[PDB]
Amino acid sequence: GSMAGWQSYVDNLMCDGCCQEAAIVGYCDAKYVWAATAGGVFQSITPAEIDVIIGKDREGFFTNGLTLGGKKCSVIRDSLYVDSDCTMDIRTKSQGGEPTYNVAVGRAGRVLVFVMGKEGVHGGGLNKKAYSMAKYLRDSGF
Repeated sequence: GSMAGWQSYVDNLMCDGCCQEAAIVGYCDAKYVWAATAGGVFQSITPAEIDVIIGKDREGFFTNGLTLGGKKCSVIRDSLYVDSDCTMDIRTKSQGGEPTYNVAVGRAGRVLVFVMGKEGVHGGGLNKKAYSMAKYLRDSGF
């Protein structure tokens, strides 16, 4: 695996149709953004934010929301540590009154996949995409 490689990979999502941004984000010994699509909020994800995503407390975020690149979000459901699934579904908060966007997270062995839907893109299909990407990346050693 290569970093120009990782940029190409995440850039695929901007040809997909589903999505307005994507990122690959390490969560173990390289806990930072590996690659993110240009001009989004995911490029700004921090270690503190990653810690919340992967954290042991998997209920507090239902009351308090969480941020991603400092953007406020709500957690819709969490199966990140359910071995057959390894996803979470998130929604950005607005505004007042701007559009909201759905976010799917998939967890591989050492990286996280984040994708953000375009306007009106439902969470289900995003979830499947993140699930599939996670699996593919696991298969590749990540």
